[PDB]
Amino acid sequence: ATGFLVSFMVDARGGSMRGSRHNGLRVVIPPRTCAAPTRITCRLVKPQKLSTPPPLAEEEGLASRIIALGPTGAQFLSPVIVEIPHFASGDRELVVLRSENGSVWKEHRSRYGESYLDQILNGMDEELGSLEELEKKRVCRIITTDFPLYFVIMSR
Amino acid sequence: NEAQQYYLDADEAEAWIGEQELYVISDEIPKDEEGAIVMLKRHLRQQRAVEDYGRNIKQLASRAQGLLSAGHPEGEQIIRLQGQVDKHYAGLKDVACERKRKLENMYHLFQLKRETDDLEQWISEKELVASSPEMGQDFDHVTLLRDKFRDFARETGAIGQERVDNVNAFIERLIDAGHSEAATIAEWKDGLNEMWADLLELIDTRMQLLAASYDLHRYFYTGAEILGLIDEKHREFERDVHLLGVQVQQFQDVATRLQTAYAGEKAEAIQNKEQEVSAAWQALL
Ligand SMILES: [Hg+2]
Ligand SMILES: [Hg+2]
Ligand SMILES: [Hg+2]
Ligand SMILES: [Hg+2]
Repeated sequence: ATGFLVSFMVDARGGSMRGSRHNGLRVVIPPRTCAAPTRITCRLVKPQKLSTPPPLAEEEGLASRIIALGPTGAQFLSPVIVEIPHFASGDRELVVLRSENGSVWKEHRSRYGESYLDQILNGMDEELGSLEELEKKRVCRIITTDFPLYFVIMSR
Repeated sequence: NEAQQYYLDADEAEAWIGEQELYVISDEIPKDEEGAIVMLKRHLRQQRAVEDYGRNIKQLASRAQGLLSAGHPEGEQIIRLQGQVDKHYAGLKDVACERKRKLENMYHLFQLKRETDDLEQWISEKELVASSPEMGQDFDHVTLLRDKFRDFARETGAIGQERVDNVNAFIERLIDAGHSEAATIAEWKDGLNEMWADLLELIDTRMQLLAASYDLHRYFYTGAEILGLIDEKHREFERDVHLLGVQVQQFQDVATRLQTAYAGEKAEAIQNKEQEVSAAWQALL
C-alpha cells in the first residue's frame, strides 16, 4: 500500500491506500470496480467546520472526525472498502452515519458485509484484519459502493 | 550647602522616577496589531526618556561620592540616599524592559497571526481551483484545460513556496529569539506546513487527472483522424499504405493500454473504436 496525504489517482487496476499521516485510515479500490482514472480525495474535517453537523441525542457522541471522500457522489461498479480509526468509547455501540449533500444524516447500510469481502476483493491480495482485531485497534470498516459528501463514526 | 542642594536634587529625581514608573508608563494591553504598533512606538519614546535620565543619576552619584570623599559629616546619609536613587532608577529600567518585551511579543504574535491566516486562506482558495471536476467537452478543450492548469500549478507553486518560506523564517526568528508563546507558534507552523503539503499533492493529482482525460480525448481524436485517412486511401501508394499500417499498429497498442484503465461503458467505447479502425484497415488491405 502507498501513503497519501489527502489525494490519489486510481483507475480500473484498483489500488490499496493508507494515509501517510494516519496509518489506520485505509482505502481499497478493487480491480475492475473503478470505471476510469479518477482522482480520489479523502479529508478528515473537524465537526465544527460543518454548518449542519450530525444531530446527536443525549448519550450520543462522535467517535471520529467527519470523513469527506470524493469526488462527492462517485459511483463504483462494485463495493469499495474504507477503514476509519475511531476513539475508544451509553450503549457501547458504534454506527456509521452518512450525509449525501451535508444537510441530512442517515445510518449507512450496505447490501454486502463481512462474508462478501473475498468476493468484494475481486482476487486482489490484501490482508483485511479479523473483525475482532479491528475492535482491538479501534477501527471501523465501511463497505460502500458510492461516496456520500460526509461519513462519520458515532456512539449511541 | 552642597549638601542641601544634593538633597533637593535627590528628591527631584526620586519624584521623577516615581512618576515615570506609576503614571507615564502604562499597563494597557493592545487590542489588535494596529493598537500594538501605536503602543510600542509610544513606549519606545518613553523608554528613550528613561534612558536619558541616566545622565542625571550618574551626576548625582558623582556628586555624592565627592561629598563622602570630602569628609562631609553627612557622608553616611548621602551615600545611603544615592543607594536609593540608584535602586529605584534600576527598578524603573526593569519595569520598562519588561513592558517592552511584552509589547514586542503582543505585536509579533498579531503580525504573525495575520500573515498566517492570509496565507492559509490563500491556500484554501487554490485548493478550490484544484478541485474542479471539469474534464473537457472535447480534445481542443482538454488541451487548453490541461495547459492552463500546468500554468496554474507552476505559479501557485512558485509563489506559494516563497510565502511559506517567509512565514517559516518569521516563525523561527520568533522562537529562536525566545517568545512566551513558542509552543502555540510552532503549532501554527505545523498546521501551515501540512496545508501546504496537502495543496501540493492536490495540485499534483489534478494534473494526473487532466493528463488521463487528455489521453482519452487524444485517442478518440486520433481514431477518427485515422478512419478518415484510411477512407481517403480506399476512395483513392505502397509506401503510403505501409506508413498508415504502422500508425494502425500504434493505435491498437494505445487501445490496449487504455482498456486497462477503463471498465464498463467507456472501456466498451475504447475497444469498439479499435475494432472499427482495424476493420476499415483490413477492408483496405
Ligand atoms: Hg471511480
Ligand atoms: Hg484521509
Ligand atoms: Hg465499527
Ligand atoms: Hg529598560
